[PDB]
Amino acid sequence: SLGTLLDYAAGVIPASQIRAAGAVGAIRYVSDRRPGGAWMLGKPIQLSEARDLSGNGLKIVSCYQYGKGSTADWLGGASAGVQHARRGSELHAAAGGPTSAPIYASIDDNPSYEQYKNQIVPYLRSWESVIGHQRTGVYANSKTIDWAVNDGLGSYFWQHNWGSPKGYTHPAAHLHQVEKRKVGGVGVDVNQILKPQFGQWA
Ligand code: NA
Repeated sequence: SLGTLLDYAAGVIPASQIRAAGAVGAIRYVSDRRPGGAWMLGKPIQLSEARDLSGNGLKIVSCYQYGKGSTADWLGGASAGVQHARRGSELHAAAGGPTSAPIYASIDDNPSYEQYKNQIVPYLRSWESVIGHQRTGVYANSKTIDWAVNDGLGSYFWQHNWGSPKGYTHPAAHLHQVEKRKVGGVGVDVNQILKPQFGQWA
């Protein structure tokens, strides 16, 4: 297998515990904590953590998510896409992330086709206007990935299963969230690597 990556926001996991869990790297946040989100110790990834991961031969992938539910980043369409892309680009660079690496903008939702057309499309076009089509990643279910692919929005795709049919993997996905688990007392999700160039920093 190509391997697995762990994604997490609640803390910083030492490189030796990621290795012990069998993962080859981590998907990490290039976003701020929303007010009251004191538990989000893993937001954003910092310079010392990134050097620790790379120093221990682990892969790093950038992902962006500030809001959630009724504060989902994409609700504000184009203006939100510009503010959030600028912030993610800033934090990716601040943690020593290279411009060759993309940033997975999060659609941590199960949107309707209407919500996709009226809000996610301008949200994602704005991510492309800021960091470019070649650096725009999309974290979303199989339907959203399908709609984005048809509109030519995003170059990297990370499938989540909220709204994805059970057992279906979109052929455009680089990464697939599969799974309820803690690594060193930090809640994590496990992600299968499906394509060899999946947005790793190096
Ligand atoms: Na707006």
